[PDB]
Amino acid sequence: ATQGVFTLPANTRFGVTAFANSSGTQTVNVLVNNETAATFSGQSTNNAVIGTQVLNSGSSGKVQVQVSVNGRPSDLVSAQVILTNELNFALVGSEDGTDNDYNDAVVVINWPLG
Amino acid sequence: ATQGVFTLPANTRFGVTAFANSSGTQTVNVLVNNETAATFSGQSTNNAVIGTQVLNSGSSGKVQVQVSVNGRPSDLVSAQVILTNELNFALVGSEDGTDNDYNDAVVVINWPLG
Amino acid sequence: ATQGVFTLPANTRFGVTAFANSSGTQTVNVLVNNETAATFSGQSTNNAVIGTQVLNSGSSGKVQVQVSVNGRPSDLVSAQVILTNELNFALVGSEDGTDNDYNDAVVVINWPLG
Amino acid sequence: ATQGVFTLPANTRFGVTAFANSSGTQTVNVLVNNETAATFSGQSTNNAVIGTQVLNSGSSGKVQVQVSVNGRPSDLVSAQVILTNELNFALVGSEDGTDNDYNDAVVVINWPLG
Ligand SMILES: C[C@@H]1O[C@@H](NC(=O)c2ccccc2)[C@@H](O)[C@H](O)[C@@H]1O
Ligand SMILES: C[C@@H]1O[C@@H](NC(=O)c2ccccc2)[C@@H](O)[C@H](O)[C@@H]1O
Ligand SMILES: C[C@@H]1O[C@@H](NC(=O)c2ccccc2)[C@@H](O)[C@H](O)[C@@H]1O
Ligand SMILES: C[C@@H]1O[C@@H](NC(=O)c2ccccc2)[C@@H](O)[C@H](O)[C@@H]1O
Ligand SMILES: [Ca+2]
Ligand SMILES: [Ca+2]
Ligand SMILES: [Ca+2]
Ligand SMILES: [Ca+2]
Ligand SMILES: [Ca+2]
Ligand SMILES: [Ca+2]
Ligand SMILES: [Ca+2]
Ligand SMILES: [Ca+2]
Repeated sequence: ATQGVFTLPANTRFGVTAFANSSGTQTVNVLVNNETAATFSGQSTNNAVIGTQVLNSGSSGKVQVQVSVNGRPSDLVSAQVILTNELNFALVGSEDGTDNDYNDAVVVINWPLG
Repeated sequence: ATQGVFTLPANTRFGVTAFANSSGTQTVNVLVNNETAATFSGQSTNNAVIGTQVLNSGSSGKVQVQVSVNGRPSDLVSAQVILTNELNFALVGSEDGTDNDYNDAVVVINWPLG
Repeated sequence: ATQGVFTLPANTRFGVTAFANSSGTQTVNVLVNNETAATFSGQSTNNAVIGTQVLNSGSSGKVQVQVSVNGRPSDLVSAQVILTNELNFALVGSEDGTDNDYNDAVVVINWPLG
Repeated sequence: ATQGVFTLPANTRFGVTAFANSSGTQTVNVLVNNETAATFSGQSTNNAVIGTQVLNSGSSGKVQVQVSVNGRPSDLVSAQVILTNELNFALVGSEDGTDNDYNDAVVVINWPLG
C-alpha cells in the first residue's frame, strides 16, 4: 500500500519535524501542491531533529513525505492518529538498511497549530 | 482514564520532543520511574520545539508526561501507535484553555533510537 | 478530554461492532446526530460480539458511543486511526469497575464499507 | 514494510474478528507459532462478520494475518494502537482489487480479554 501520503484539511498550517537514527545521512523532502516545500538532511544515531518547519497544506490538502539516503529511496511506513476528535498526527518511519527498525528517518506531522 | 503514562521496554533509550501552541508558557515534565528526568519550558503560537532530549526508560519502563501552565495542570490526551511492529510513538496533547484544540503543548515520544 | 465522539464524513455508511469482557451486562448506545441509532447489550468474559450494525453518519457526521453497566455510565477511552490515507477505525474502550482494563465494552467503528 | 504481523505478550488470549467488503470471497488465515490457528471464509459488501475467535499468542507472541481471494494474496495495511496504556488493537485492512479501499477484508485483533 502507498505510505507517506496524507490528506490534510485544505489550506491548513501544519508542523513537520524529522528525526534521524542511522549511520547514513538522511534526506527528507516534504511535498505540498506536489512540489517540495521543506527539505532536511543530517546524520545522527541519537534522534537529532534534522529539521522542523510550518507549512500550508494548500488547496488539495495533499502532503507527501519522501526519504532517501544519497539518492536511494527508503522504504516508508505511515499512519494517521486523531486524539479527542481534534488533534491530528501523521506519522512516518523509513528503512535505509537491513535491520527493519524503520527509525532511520522518522517524520511527525501535527495539526492544528496556534 | 489516565493519560500521558506509557510502559516502554525496560532500559531502552527513547526520544522526547515538545512543541508549543499557546499564549501561555508551557512546562512539560517527563518522569521515569516516578521521578522527573527532563523538564521543558517555552512559549510559542507557531509549533516551536520547546525541548528535545534522549532519556533511558530504566528498570520499570514507566514514562509519564505532565504539562502545566502558570502552575495549573493541563488536561491531557494520549495514545501509543506501533508501525510495522517495530516503530513506536507515544503521543500527548494538552489543553490549558477553553477552545479544546489540545495542542497547547504537544509531546512526541519515539523509540527505539539508534 | 471528551472521549467516544467522532466526526465521520457526512452521509457515509459505517460499521459499528461491540465486544464484551466483564462480569457485568454491558449496554452500548450509538448516537448519530445526538439520537440513538443502535443499542447492543450482552454479558461475556470472552470477547462476545454482542452487536454489529451498519449505520449512516447523516448530515453532521457526528457519531457518539456511550456505555452503561449497573445503570451507571462507564468511563471511556478512544482514538481514531487511518491506514494508507483511506481506511478508518474509531476505537472505544470502557471501564465499568476498578481494575482499569478498559475492555469491559470495546467498540470498533470502521469506514468506508462496500 | 511487512504488514499484518504483531508481537503480542506471550501466552495471552486475544480476540480476532474479520469483516468483508468485496465481491470476492475472502479467506482470512491467522497464524500463531507460525502455523494456521484459525481460518475464516465468507463474502459480503455490507461489512458482515465472516469470523470471530479467541486464540492464544503462544510462547513467541507472534501473530500474523494473511488474506487471500481465490488463492491470490491480498495486499495488507496494518498498525497497532494502545489506549490508556492498557487496551490494545491490532488492525488490518486488505486490498483484493484495484480501487485501493483496503476494506475487502478487515481484521481487528484486541487484547487483553476477560
Ligand atoms: C547504525 C545503523 O545504520 C543503518 N544501517 C545501515 O546503514 C546499513 C546498511 C546496509 C547494511 C548494514 C547496515 C540503519 O538502517 C540501522 O537501523 C542502524 O541505525
Ligand atoms: C493563543 C491561544 O492560547 C491559549 N488560550 C489562552 O491562553 C486563553 C486565554 C483566555 C481564555 C481562554 C484561553 C490556548 O489554549 C489556545 O488554544 C490558543 O493557542
Ligand atoms: C470479570 C471482571 O468483571 C468486571 N469487574 C467486576 O464486575 C467487579 C466485581 C467485583 C468488584 C469489582 C469489580 C470488570 O470490570 C473486570 O475488568 C473483569 O472483566
Ligand atoms: C465490490 C468491489 O469488490 C472488489 N472488487 C473486485 O472484486 C474487483 C477486482 C478486480 C477488478 C474489478 C473488481 C473490491 O476490491 C472493491 O473494493 C469492491 O468492494
Ligand atoms: Ca534501519
Ligand atoms: Ca536505525
Ligand atoms: Ca487550547
Ligand atoms: Ca492552542
Ligand atoms: Ca474493567
Ligand atoms: Ca474486563
Ligand atoms: Ca478493494
Ligand atoms: Ca471493498
